[PDB]
Amino acid sequence: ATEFTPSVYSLVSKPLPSNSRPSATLDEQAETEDLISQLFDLTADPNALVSEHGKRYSGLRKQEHTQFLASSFFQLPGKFVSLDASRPWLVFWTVHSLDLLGVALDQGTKDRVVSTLLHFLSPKGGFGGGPANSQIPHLLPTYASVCSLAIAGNDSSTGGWKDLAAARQSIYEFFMRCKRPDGGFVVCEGGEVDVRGTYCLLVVATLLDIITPELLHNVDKFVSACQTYEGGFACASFPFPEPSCRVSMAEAHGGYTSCSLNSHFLLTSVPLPSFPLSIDANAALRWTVLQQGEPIEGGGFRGRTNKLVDGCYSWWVGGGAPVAEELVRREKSRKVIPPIFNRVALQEFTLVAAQQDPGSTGGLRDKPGKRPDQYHTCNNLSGLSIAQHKMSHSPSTVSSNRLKFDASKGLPAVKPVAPGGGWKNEDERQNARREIWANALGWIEEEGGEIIVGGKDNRINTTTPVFNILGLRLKPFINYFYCQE
Amino acid sequence: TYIPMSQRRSWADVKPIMQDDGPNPVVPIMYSEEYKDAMDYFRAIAAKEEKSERALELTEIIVRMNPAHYTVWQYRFSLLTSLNKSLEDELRLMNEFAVQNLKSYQVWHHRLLLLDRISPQDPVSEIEYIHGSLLPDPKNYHTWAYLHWLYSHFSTLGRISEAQWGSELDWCNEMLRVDGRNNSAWGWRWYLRVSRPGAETSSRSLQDELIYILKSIHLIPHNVSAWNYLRGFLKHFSLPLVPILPAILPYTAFPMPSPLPEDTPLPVPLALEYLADSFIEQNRVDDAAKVFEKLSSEYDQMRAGYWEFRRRECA
Ligand SMILES: Cn1cncc1[C@@](N)(c1ccc(Cl)cc1)c1ccc2c(c1)c(-c1cccc(Cl)c1)cc(=O)n2C
Ligand SMILES: CC(C)=CCC/C(C)=C/CC/C(C)=C/CONC(=O)CP(=O)(O)O
Ligand SMILES: O=S(=O)(O)C[C@H](O)CNC1CCCCC1
Ligand SMILES: O=S(=O)(O)C[C@H](O)CNC1CCCCC1
Ligand SMILES: O=S(=O)(O)C[C@H](O)CNC1CCCCC1
Ligand SMILES: [Zn+2]
Repeated sequence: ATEFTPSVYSLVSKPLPSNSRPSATLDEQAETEDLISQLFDLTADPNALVSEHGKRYSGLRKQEHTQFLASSFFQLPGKFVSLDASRPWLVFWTVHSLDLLGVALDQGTKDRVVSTLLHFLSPKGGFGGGPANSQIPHLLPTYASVCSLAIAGNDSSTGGWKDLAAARQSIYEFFMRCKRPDGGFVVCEGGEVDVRGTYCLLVVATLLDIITPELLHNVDKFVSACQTYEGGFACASFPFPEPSCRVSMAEAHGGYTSCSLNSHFLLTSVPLPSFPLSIDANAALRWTVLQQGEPIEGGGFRGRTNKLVDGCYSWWVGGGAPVAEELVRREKSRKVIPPIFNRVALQEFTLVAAQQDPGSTGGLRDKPGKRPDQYHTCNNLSGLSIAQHKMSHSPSTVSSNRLKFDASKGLPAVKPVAPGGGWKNEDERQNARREIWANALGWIEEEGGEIIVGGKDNRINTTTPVFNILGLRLKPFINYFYCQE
Repeated sequence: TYIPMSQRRSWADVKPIMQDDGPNPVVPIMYSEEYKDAMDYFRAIAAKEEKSERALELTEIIVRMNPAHYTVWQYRFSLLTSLNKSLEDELRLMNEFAVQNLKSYQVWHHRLLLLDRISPQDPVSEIEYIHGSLLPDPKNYHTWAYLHWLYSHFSTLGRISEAQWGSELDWCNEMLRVDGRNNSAWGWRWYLRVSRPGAETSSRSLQDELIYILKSIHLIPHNVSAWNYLRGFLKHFSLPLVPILPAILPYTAFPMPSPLPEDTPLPVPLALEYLADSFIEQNRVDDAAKVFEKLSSEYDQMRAGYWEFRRRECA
């Protein structure tokens, strides 16, 4: 299992060399190396049987993390006003982390989650960062609310899924209002264009059966032009005057690379001709693995070249690895196995460096020296899950899915904005529904692929790449909207 | 003490609207009296779609308390355009925001909208503003993306002169001199020299660029930014790796390496990567496999699995 995933404790820790050229980047790096390596030195090797006397025990402190998320759950201090336009994210970070940690909400609490989120839904379409009487709809809280409804909701009259189903046409119309001719989307009325919006929209459109040709036109081209010379993806591409050329607008970054890989992956399910425009999968895989930090910085991921490692990149970068790997696999097959990143070291970074010091607030954090928060709790745990569980997109699972799909069952077709904006006919629409549903349910945990650093009490549940909700949430949720139950 | 808005003569005609969370909401935030009051009145203002000076003042009050409130920013920009307000004054206000540490993405996006609508014949002063804001915060991701947008937008309008492009490269060169490990400035160099539509591509252009890249590597051999740029450059222009190999070979053991600078332990893993890829270019797959094996087992063990994957690709 671990021949090609050495423990940080088994490797020589050495600083990034200076080449006798000091700089601000190197000063910060050296300082961070010192901080992380010193915490590792104070902590017992999680892999040891002779769990060392005098040293900190690295076991995942699930109960502390649960208490951290609870206290944020039902009343937040005044300082949280900075996240008043991100309340659905607060919900998602909480409920998804609780799922990963194996902690159940009672039905009464789940009902409060559903009711809260329904008050964020506008009749005209989409969820905003707070109540519909206070905030306009936005692609990001639309993803966060939809996913949280998958986690906390159900098919009953008070379960929220029914309301989402009734909202399909309006959500679709919101997505079309966000659409730009070059294939990008604004995140909200008057808002920024970026690939996070594309990602959030494509996840929701996939889950709710509201994908159309007009919704997707140029969307692949926008995403593909986000890829930088480094192999990762920037937040956006700029269309020069449909466009004569498209150019990436910033650095390859973990967050935008995750969004671009996932968006591109979602598009590969869609049966349009010559669609989606290809990305350079080999380069994206290379960029991904290159972001894993050295032993001295604990084997955590950084978000961009020559910046610092940070626990949230365990999800953004580590969670993009199975996607990049699958795209590389497909490319190789179209011309014509060891782990692709250090799954052990990433777990060690999480357990040793990313957890709040014991006997305090709980929660997980960017790095030592930083306060934990809900966002870093969710993303550290999501990345931990990807490292513990070998995730594959399985062609034979997708084939089984196609075989069991019932195209005669479904919710009403979306009415396109433009007369010819829908699928050509029912054969094509149903084929599209089948492919999109079958591929969404194609991710599997490989048998015998589990690596739980530190022993089985550290095991968390399996998140799904691309979506980032548990497979046990994803399946009944997408089955509800496709009437496949 | 605070004066509630229900007691202000200027707001007497307005009936505030309460936040509608429903009963017993999750993730409720404890709000200051001031923020709750401002939002109760904003709800009323926005519901009736009032475009007025008092509404404009109210949006400033709110975004000063919560700079990330995208809804209130959207309403603010609607107000600026409806009232035909001075957009230059608004930019000055955004300048004042930065001085008062009121930064957020929404502030920068608001600047972008203002620049787009003002549509100045020459955007030099905003370029200089961006430069000044990067000096103390040199890797700010969204500031760099804004700089890319500004140049891209104004260049499609034909408003960036050759002198302007020239001074921009000079500024970029200085940023990389100050910190050669600044990947954001390397990304900007790529736009300036390679990706932008107006970039020159000639034999001398490629030559000059290669010289700059190799010199950068020789100055800081372990600098991942410079290696990735080298690899991106050769790939983009379909240039073979082999003819440059003499400049790289010393790191595996046109500008050539220095005695190497102190604190330069060998081998440099990305120099080995370059060597392996050059063997592959030559169809020498066994020799490439041998290098990948060494990267995997000895020289870059964090990526043992990846280098093993590359090794297996060869055999
Ligand atoms: C770049 N980064 C790396 N780690 C954290 C950050 C970030 N600068 C950030 C900003 C925007 C987005 Cl879309 C994602 C991440 C950051 C840092 C700290 C943060 C939050 C975000 C966020 C946050 C807030 C809203 C959305 C998202 Cl995705 C994240 C919440 C929070 O409580 N804290 C402490
Ligand atoms: C809603 C979603 C999916 C958002 C994407 C998540 C991320 C990581 C977005 C990127 C946000 C970003 C680039 C913030 C800028 O802050 N970055 C830094 O301060 C430097 P670093 O890249 O090293 O964190
Ligand atoms: O989140 S965890 O770290 O697993 C849980 C905390 O350590 C709780 N420890 C208790 C202290 C008193 C004796 C019973 C155990
Ligand atoms: O019919 S819908 O438009 O979906 C429902 C309401 O009108 C939403 N309008 C809010 C008013 C206050 C500011 C945020 C928007
Ligand atoms: O299942 S196994 O991996 O063999 C071993 C257990 O999970 C070990 N977990 C510890 C039990 C004692 C308290 C600290 C955690
Ligand atoms: Zn982070």
